[PDB]
Amino acid sequence: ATLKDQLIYNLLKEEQTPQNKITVVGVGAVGMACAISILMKDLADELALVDVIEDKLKGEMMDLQHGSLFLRTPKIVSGKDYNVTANSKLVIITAGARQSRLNLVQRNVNIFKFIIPNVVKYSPNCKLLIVSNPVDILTYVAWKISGFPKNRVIGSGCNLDSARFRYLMGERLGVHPLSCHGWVLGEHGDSSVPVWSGMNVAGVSLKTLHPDLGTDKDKEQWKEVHKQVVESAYEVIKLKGYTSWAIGLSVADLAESIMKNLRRVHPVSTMIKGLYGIKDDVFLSVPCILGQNGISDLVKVTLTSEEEARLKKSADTLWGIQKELQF
Amino acid sequence: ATLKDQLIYNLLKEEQTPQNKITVVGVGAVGMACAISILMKDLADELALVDVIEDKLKGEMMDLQHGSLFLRTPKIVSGKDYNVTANSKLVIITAGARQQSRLNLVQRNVNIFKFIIPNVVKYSPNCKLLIVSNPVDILTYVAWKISGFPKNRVIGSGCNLDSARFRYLMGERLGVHPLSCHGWVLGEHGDSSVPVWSGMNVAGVSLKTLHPDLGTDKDKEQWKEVHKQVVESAYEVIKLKGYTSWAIGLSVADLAESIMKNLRRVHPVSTMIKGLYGIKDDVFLSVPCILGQNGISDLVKVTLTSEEEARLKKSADTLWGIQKELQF
Amino acid sequence: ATLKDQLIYNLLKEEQTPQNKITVVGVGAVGMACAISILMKDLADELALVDVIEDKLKGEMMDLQHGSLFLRTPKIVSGKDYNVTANSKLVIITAGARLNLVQRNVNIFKFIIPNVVKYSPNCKLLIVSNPVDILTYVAWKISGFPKNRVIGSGCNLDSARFRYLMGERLGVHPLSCHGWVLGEHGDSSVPVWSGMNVAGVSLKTLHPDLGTDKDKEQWKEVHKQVVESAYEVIKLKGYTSWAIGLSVADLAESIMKNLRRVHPVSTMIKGLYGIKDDVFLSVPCILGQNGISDLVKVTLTSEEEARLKKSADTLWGIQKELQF
Amino acid sequence: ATLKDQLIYNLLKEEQTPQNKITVVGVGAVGMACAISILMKDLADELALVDVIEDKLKGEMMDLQHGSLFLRTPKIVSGKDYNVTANSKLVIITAGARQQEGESRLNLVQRNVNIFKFIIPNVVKYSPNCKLLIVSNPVDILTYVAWKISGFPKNRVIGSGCNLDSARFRYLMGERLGVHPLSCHGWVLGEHGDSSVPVWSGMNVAGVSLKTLHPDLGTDKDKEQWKEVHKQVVESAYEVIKLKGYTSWAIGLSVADLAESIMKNLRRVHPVSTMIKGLYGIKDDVFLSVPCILGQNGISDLVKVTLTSEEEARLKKSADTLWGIQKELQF
Ligand SMILES: NC(=O)C1=CN([C@@H]2O[C@H](COP(=O)(O)OP(=O)(O)OC[C@H]3O[C@@H](n4cnc5c(N)ncnc54)[C@H](O)[C@@H]3O)[C@@H](O)[C@H]2O)C=CC1
Ligand SMILES: NC(=O)C1=CN([C@@H]2O[C@H](COP(=O)(O)OP(=O)(O)OC[C@H]3O[C@@H](n4cnc5c(N)ncnc54)[C@H](O)[C@@H]3O)[C@@H](O)[C@H]2O)C=CC1
Ligand SMILES: NC(=O)C1=CN([C@@H]2O[C@H](COP(=O)(O)OP(=O)(O)OC[C@H]3O[C@@H](n4cnc5c(N)ncnc54)[C@H](O)[C@@H]3O)[C@@H](O)[C@H]2O)C=CC1
Ligand SMILES: NC(=O)C1=CN([C@@H]2O[C@H](COP(=O)(O)OP(=O)(O)OC[C@H]3O[C@@H](n4cnc5c(N)ncnc54)[C@H](O)[C@@H]3O)[C@@H](O)[C@H]2O)C=CC1
Ligand SMILES: O=C1O[C@]2(CCc3ccccc32)CC(O)=C1Sc1ccccc1Cl
Repeated sequence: ATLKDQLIYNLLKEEQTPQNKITVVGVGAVGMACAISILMKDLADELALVDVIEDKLKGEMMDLQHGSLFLRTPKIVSGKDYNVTANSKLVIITAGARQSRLNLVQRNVNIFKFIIPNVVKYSPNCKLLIVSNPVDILTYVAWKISGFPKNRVIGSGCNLDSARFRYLMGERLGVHPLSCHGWVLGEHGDSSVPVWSGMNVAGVSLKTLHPDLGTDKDKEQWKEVHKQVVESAYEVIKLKGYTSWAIGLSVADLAESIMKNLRRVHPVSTMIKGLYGIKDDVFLSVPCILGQNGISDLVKVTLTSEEEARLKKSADTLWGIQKELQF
Repeated sequence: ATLKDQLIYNLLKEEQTPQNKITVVGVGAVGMACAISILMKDLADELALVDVIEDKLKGEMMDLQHGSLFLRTPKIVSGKDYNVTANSKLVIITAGARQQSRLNLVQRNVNIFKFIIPNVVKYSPNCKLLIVSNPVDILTYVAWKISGFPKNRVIGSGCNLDSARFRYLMGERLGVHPLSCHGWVLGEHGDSSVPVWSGMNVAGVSLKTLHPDLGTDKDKEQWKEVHKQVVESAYEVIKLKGYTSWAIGLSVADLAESIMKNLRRVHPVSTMIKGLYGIKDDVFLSVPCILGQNGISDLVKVTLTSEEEARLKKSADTLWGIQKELQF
Repeated sequence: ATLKDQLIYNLLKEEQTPQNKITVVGVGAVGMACAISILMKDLADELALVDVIEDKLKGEMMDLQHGSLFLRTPKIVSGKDYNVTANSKLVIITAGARLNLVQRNVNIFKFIIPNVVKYSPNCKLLIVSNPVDILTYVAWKISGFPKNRVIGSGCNLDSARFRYLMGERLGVHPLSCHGWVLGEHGDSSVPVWSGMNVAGVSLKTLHPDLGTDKDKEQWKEVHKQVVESAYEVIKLKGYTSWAIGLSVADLAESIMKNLRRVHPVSTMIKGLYGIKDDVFLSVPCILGQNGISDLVKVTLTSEEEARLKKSADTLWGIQKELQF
Repeated sequence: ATLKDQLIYNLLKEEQTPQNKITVVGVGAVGMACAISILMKDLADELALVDVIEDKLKGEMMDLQHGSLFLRTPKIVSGKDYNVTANSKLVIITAGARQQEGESRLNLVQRNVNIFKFIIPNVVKYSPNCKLLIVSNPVDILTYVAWKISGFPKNRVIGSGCNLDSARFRYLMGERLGVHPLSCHGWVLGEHGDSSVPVWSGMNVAGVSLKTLHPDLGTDKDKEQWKEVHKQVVESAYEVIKLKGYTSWAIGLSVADLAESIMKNLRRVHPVSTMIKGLYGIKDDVFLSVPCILGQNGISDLVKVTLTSEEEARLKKSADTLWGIQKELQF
């Protein structure tokens, strides 16, 4: 017999559906950062990568595979064909077209019209995590095309924005970001909302201590912290050409909550119809409880009139683009 | 009174000297893969990054800082000046020209090291140096020569990755996790490495004993191709994606783990091998080394076949021929 | 509207089942060591504890629950009733007393195993209770499970102790010290000298007296120290707990994560080494999501084979008289 | 030539002083749960255990050591002699006196002082720059005692205080709200035990204040009786004691979380016991739990929580009581 048969006696060839599988779609900088972070946090028992550039895809797969001795994810697969993604619990979408606003979103619609039905065909029960920008519109697109219930379509939304905010808050106060609490909500990008009323260390509200916090009268101009959050991508892109590591870590944190059913609260993009006077089918970031069935619950943050008006404006602008899209 | 001062009462401002600081020199694809892997393994209380391309260096630093909420490394710094590297326990050198002859690669990397190593030694006189830049066996010798450090504190990444690839391919053939598939690739990193067939085993069961033709031309199952693929796999990845990063980053982070936590695990890394295998020259090659907080404290003396010994000797001869002409 | 409703808008409520549930049966020193080790390795989304002492059981559950902020296991439950164990992927049996011992632990298993099978029909069973090789056989017979899903902790800890002791002698971390103790867990275990190595260098080839009474360094006494270790620890602190907990958690990891790592655990060895009886002994097994999918056929000396066969004859002698 | 020397060539015979060493004093149920948790979190390159019962001590060491293959802490040592503790970064004290029934509270504390008169000077002799983490009860008073005996600056003397109390509170809150305790924020401060103070104003999920949504929160007229959450926090230990005989696992995990912040210099905020003179009208040398920034120098900073009048009066009454006991102690 073979050396394998001389060395190993088989009790059963009988294999099983992979039980904790993750797919990442897109193997650019963002997708590969998501992949390595997922691998180093031992979240999946099988990882699949899909992209349309076949050589790059195979090379990235192989490079990860060659690290297998130092990982605990025993199977890594890839291919242009979505059959490699079958029975994924979670599918992370990072592919898309990069930038006209309506035309750009329509180009990503046409891309998602190929990707999403493929994903659904092979993992009809998966959760979808949309990272591709503009994430709030593209989470809607994914939801529309998939037919999935709202709970199973999640946008990375303001998760990273909020992490950057807490990083920056930590530097100002000299405290680890883990102990600096603060939420950036709404539309990911220039119109996101820093919720001053919820910023705290050890349950001590900064706004109560410093009533002018986040206003034009603030002697310390904490508004600049939010400006830095919305500028951060630009600044990093100007310096290294793209952003990758921070988004990969933040996405892995979201995957952890879903795959381990933790029901931690994260600021991610979900369908907000019914809240803040919004009546259109639009997705925006609010704090959501994340777990095994995706977004089961959301936190009803108390917002001021101005903060609600900002979320409503974003919603109006997003709906205006969305009604003009062709599915 | 500022918000910070209303919120927080300071007890003292004293000291602040990093206890488990790691520096990565060179923030190319390799250096950054090393950095992310080290960060996600919680090996350091401070990570410093150094490079000559200041915009890229700053951008990478910022990108890592922006993920601090998800990490347990509270301080990440960078700069072109080596003062950012002060008091490092471990300095990882992943700086150099990225290749694509091998002699011209030596030429330029020796010049870069002539600048880098004195600066590293100035600010971290007590560090361990881990050399990844290629050709790693030569550049490990070079870093040793320049630094003046004792042998134990100058470590080349050597065949650690070659071995990890071998174990992955073995595990694929056998349907066993690479952790349970043992085998060692030693000697000169890359094209001339040597697989030690006699040590290949699962659960202490020697494959060579079961299958006497293993590694020879008579082998009907062509296990020699597994080592051949360790070489061919690498060039294949370069053809497909243009470089390799993740596997080398993970391998380097494993070495950093053994050193930082003083584990005294055995790794095939590149060390000063004068006194073994008839080798009488100051050559660095990979053998199994015990790694801990003093770097390479001991090495294992592997019994090699005549053929295996002759391949290590030929490498040592070649390397010394190159090294003996170097001008410091 | 309650405070909860004021704070949280529900999208949907239907209850889900755990994806990675582990049950630990018996909350003595061993059970709880396994449970804390399993919790700190983030292997489970639900942990179930079962025992017959209701006060102690509730107390241990609560004590773990109070640490939840520091863990990644969102639900910990306990109960005398096996309904709390339903849908388990892995069930670890540590219940029983620390001829006489076997019979007492068999009667316990006549109650435990059917209840386990009833609520988690597709689980892997990991038997830790002693004598582990016999009670693994008992679990298999009673359960009706195929043999890949009935696993004894076996010599996994014996081999871990051996590698610790080898590592102390050589000044090398046990991770890089390789050596296997096989066969019957306890007094009659077999140290496989031919497989002992560092970096693939055979100690036996380097030191031909290795394992014999002629050995001036008395490496044979390293195996004796393994056999006597539990006795020495039990003498000092009254029981052993931590090492077994950590070794059980390592097995759990390989199973839950489908790693296909090789571990020396107790499996049906009929058909190997001339053994004809339905006896379980430790050999290196590939462990994954179907339990033991494969085993490594270690090449043993004629002496080593005779030892395994003698253990098999002795175990069957006990097993044949057992009343199910 | 020994087998070892035939197999291994030695470049240098070692040995560095330990670099990330932790000592646990007391190998009872609490000390050992601290030890296992510290080991499974890879916080130390060397762990020392010290206690006076030599047999039990040796047995616990050997049992841990037999799990070495599964750990990443290469040196585990123990001894009755404190020379095994030399050069520890962090020394965790869990040793103490068991209460006798009917005993005055002063009397119990004094018996613990008598134990600390042996332990603390031994700790200081062999690790004079360490951080001391006091776990032994009553923790707030015994942290004061360790401070006085050691002569250490206050930043290096830390009581485990209300770290566990707050974690229980967040566990209970999370069960009520259907949210992981990591995302349920709330602080129990002051004196560990029956007189702790639940700071209702800081209780929140995602920055949304429960007190602002539900003004009755924590009061007697609250129809959801949220004050019972804090009642369960204060009675948790008693109920676990009654049920299983003692508590261990929760305190082990909480101490390991404190050790992580100190050893990795994280500057995370924890409610631990610190010398609080000069706050809340407290004018005595007493230790109470407030949110503290923990790192490699121990407590570098504290958070100044805005308290209500009744909250402030509760801390002051604790300080007065603690002080009244402390000024009677014989050092
Ligand atoms: N919402 C958020 O928080 C953030 C989102 N992103 C998103 O992640 C995306 C990825 O950016 P990078 O990785 O830097 O780009 P990149 O240029 O490094 O790589 C993107 C990859 O996507 C692939 N791709 C394009 N269309 C595809 C299709 N139909 N199917 C499969 N693969 C396809 C390309 O072949 C390319 O390799 C960005 O376009 C952005 O939209 C990035 C950062 C933050
Ligand atoms: N031995 C091994 O297993 C492996 C070795 N390598 C080696 O690592 C090195 C880097 O590879 P890549 O990251 O792809 O190269 P890269 O071109 O992607 O980046 C290398 C970095 O070195 C920097 N650098 C140049 N001179 C410097 C100086 N004086 N100080 C500090 N930084 C300086 C460059 O600015 C650049 O950012 C190469 O020598 C490569 O052969 C790479 C993979 C595996
Ligand atoms: N195979 C191995 O490597 C090792 C095995 N062990 C074995 O583990 C077993 C338990 O050891 P310890 O935890 O120290 O004993 P212990 O007495 O501390 O705990 C045993 C528990 O089993 C419970 N129990 C009894 N009947 C039960 C039933 N019908 N259902 C559920 N629970 C029941 C008891 O109430 C008790 O809580 C013993 O057989 C011991 O020999 C111990 C160490 C290593
Ligand atoms: N602050 C907190 O949250 C908690 C504190 N604790 C405290 O931890 C301590 C230990 O509790 P357990 O481990 O359950 O009690 P235990 O009695 O089981 O263990 C305490 C150990 O202290 C030792 N000891 C006594 N005098 C000593 C000396 N001079 N040197 C060294 N060791 C000495 C004993 O030999 C014993 O092994 C108690 O004092 C208790 O008050 C316990 C639970 C929670
Ligand atoms: O896999 C690798 O990537 C290498 C090959 C050349 C190159 C260029 C950019 C980044 C990385 C790499 C460096 C290396 O040494 C290795 S390892 C190797 C190389 C050649 C033959 C065998 C091996 Cl194991």
